[PDB]
Amino acid sequence: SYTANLAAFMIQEEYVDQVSGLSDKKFQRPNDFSPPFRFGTVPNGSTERN
Amino acid sequence: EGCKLVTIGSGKVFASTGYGIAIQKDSGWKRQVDLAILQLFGDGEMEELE
Amino acid sequence: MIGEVVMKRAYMAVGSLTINEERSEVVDFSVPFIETGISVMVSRSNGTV
Amino acid sequence: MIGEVVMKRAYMAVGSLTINEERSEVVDFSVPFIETGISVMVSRSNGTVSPSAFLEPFSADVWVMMFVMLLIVSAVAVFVFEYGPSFTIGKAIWLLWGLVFNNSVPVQNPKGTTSKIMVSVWAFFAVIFLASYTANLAAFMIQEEYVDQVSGLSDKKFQRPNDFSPPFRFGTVPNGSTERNIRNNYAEMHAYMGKFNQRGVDDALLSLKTGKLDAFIYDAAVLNYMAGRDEGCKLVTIGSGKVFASTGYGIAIQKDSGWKRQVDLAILQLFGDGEMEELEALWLTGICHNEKNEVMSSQLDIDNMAGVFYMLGAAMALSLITFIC
Amino acid sequence: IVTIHQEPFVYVKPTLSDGTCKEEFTVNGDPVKKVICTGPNDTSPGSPRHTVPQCCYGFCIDLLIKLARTMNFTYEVHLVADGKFGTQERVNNSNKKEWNGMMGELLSGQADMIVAPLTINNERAQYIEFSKPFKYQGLTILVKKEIPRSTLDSFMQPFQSTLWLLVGLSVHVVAVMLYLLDRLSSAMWFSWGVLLNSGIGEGAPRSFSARILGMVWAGFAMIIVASYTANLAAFLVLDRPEERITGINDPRLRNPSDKFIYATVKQSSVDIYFRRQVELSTMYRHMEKHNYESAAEAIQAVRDNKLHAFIWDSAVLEFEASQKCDLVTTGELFFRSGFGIGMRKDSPWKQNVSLSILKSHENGFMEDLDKTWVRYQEC
Amino acid sequence: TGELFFRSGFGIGMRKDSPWKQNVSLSILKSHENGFMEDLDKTWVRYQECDSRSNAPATLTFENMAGVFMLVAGGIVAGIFLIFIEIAY
Ligand SMILES: O=C(O)[C@H]1CN(CCCP(=O)(O)O)CCN1
Ligand SMILES: O=C(O)[C@H]1CN(CCCP(=O)(O)O)CCN1
Ligand SMILES: *[C@@H]1O[C@H](CO)[C@@H](O)[C@H](O)[C@H]1NC(C)=O
Repeated sequence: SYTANLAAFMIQEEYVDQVSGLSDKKFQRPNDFSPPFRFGTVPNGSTERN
Repeated sequence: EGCKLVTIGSGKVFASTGYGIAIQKDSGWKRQVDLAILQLFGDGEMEELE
Repeated sequence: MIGEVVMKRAYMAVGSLTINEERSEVVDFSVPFIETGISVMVSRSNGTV
Repeated sequence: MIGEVVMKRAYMAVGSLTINEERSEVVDFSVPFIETGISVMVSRSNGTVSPSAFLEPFSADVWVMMFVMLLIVSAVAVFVFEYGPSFTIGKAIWLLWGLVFNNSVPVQNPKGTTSKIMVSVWAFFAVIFLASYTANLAAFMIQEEYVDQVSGLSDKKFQRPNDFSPPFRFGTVPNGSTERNIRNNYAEMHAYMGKFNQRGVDDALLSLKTGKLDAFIYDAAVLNYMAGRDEGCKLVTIGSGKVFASTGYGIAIQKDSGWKRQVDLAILQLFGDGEMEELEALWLTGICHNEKNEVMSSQLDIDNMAGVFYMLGAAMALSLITFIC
Repeated sequence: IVTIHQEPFVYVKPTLSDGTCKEEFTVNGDPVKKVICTGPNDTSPGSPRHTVPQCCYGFCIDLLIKLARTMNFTYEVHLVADGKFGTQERVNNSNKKEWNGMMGELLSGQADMIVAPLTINNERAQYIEFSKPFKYQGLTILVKKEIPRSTLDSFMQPFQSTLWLLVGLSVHVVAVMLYLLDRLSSAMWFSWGVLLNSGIGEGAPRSFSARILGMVWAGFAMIIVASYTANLAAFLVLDRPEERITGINDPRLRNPSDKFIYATVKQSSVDIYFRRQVELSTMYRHMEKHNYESAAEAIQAVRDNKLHAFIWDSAVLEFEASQKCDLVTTGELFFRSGFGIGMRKDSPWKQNVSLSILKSHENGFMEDLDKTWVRYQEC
Repeated sequence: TGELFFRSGFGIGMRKDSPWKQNVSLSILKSHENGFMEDLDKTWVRYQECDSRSNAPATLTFENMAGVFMLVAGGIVAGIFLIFIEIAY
């Protein structure tokens, strides 16, 4: 029974980080965690100005 | 290619806006045009187009 | 397209036109048929630990 | 409808009207917009595991190869040990065989340091082999359903049902076009079907579900419509490719009418555009039509484990024969 | 201003003895703006239709305060009488269809503006004027998640009783045959130890006619154990809970049956949308006999194993499902729309209100509001 | 693979104003009714030489698990030298 249940539990799927978006600590305080978050955009546009 | 990318949900969007149709500053056509667009949202044609 | 509409050379501009506080003092927009904004795109993670 | 059209009280008839050799000399039919005929509906099955499935994980090359490898390892271990009952060639084989099969039976350990390494390596190989066999057997246990379909009014199950397992007991509603066609085409089948007459179509499904009937012969369109809306998707038709006396539903028009060509052209245009598929998607398709066979793995019975018992009996007989000799 | 009761957007609470809202502060340590809105009790007026004031607050109240500050004008918030959003229906009197709820109140002149989660649709867009959407959302379905239980019977499930009896007979048969071929309890002990892998006994079948039988018995026991383990693993893997609706196009929703019950709020935008559809007549007919009079009541009914699915706005269902831990929103958003401010035609506020909404969206005021009153995902 | 789409049928083509359309159609209908078409189908297009069903899971072949044998062979080749050195010392 233990082996069968362990084999059943071995099936795994993918997950999404589920970031709030421009309002979580990942973007506001990148230095708290690994500072090099490496997130950017395209300059000279409405998004950069906003 | 490979479906390795993903985007956050529509709920977590900053500075939400939309795509519209530009019309003259003073014109009655707009008063009808808007209604027409709303009609497309009732019959469900927007979902099929998307 | 905004300039063409303003210059009286056209009556409507159909396309991927964004609505904003500015650009609304010269033309009148209709009800948006599609929503947009600022979004973040990221890759996927296996997450099998 | 045919009388109304012939009597001039109407110009066209729209509905589920069939086309046949008769009924055409008095009315002109257009191109059919839906197929039909004489089909057979039977209950679905599930299926079990094959008796030999216990040998599926490994190919024969594997078993014989492992046998020869075990023999070679035993011989090498005996030779190494050669350099009271210290060890024997016949005991090393027994020890290795016990080790391979989960190491349950008692064995006698060797009396040599060199042989201990070989024993450990063999034990590691045996554990890996057992794990692989168990994993493969677990994977093989995923069994899907199978549709035990028939050719349709052309196989021995319908022509000669008395020369096999209990008869299929195929039945159809009497006093109809299907019964007349069966009588005119196959007299023997019509005579044999007289013991399974069904009153109505609604009770035919209940009879098939309970087990009193095994096959219902009727119009293809009605059978497909009924099967689509089954409460459990336990009933499946035979298929559109195998239908007897195929025909179609048409529109009755007045003889020598000028609208026939236009009507046929419009129907063909509708077929070409793709409107027929859309219409059938919402008007004819049932709850479950585009569905595969559910796995629904079941337990094991005597039939499932027949191979292992047969092998055990054969081994016992071989042992008895060797003892007699 | 006429407002309705919506938990995510409009919180309504009783006032204190002195007639003032109790002081409250947010997590960041700032006061929560509150206003006094005069409306009836939570239940229907009926006999005790007294309109006891009950001050209200929320995201909509903050938006109204911001709008009032931006353009100089005073407000007087009050709740609706019938407690509905608004729809067009006939009356028992002569056939003169009229609006009801907030839409009817606005049309009749009892109110000058509407500040609440009012969807924008063509039906009510021909009589009043809507501003730019201050919140884009859609329509979603909320259900109750089922606990992941295991429907496993006793350990005897993989093997039927007949197989167990046959194995028991076989072990004894092999033991007796081995004992006879030797020329006993030793054979039985050896067979039991081999089968159960217990390591009991010292049976030594030296006879050449018994070693083959012992090896065959060991192989048979190993095969039986492996088959049992594989069958148990396969059964456990294929034991999963029934799939959810997963969208509105689920065949179960298409065909309505007494087994599954789903409804919505009476006289709302969802009802109009479902009635206007031509291909959803069956769903509308089924839901006509199960619709609820409020969103909170429907949420409670679905929570207490009474309603199977609740169709409502995504903005509200997501918030509700993020603080309950037992409700989940299933499917993809359909009938995308937005929330706007309704006003009477030819009013000197439409352009300014729309410009203020656009400015708030661009600057970031709206975002803040969503963070303060929404985005509480903890499940 | 898939489900049939664009359902149609095979027919006999003729030029317009040809005195064979009605008779040909009647003959086709009679053949359908009397089972001649069924006999033709069973005579020409009727074969089940190799059927198909849900394929069973793949089986482990020699090349799929040829590592354990190599490992045991290496173990034995090392053990021969080990025993030789042990006997020599
Ligand atoms: O503004 C518009 O009219 C168009 C242009 N947009 C491109 C925005 C590019 P960026 O984010 O500013 O760098 C796409 C649709 N709206
Ligand atoms: O052509 C028609 O009139 C209808 C009637 N059909 C019923 C046939 C009854 P049976 O096969 O003779 O027992 C169904 C559709 N066609
Ligand atoms: C067609 O059949 C009719 C009898 O139904 C016959 O008189 C006629 O000659 C046939 N036509 C031809 C071209 O043979």
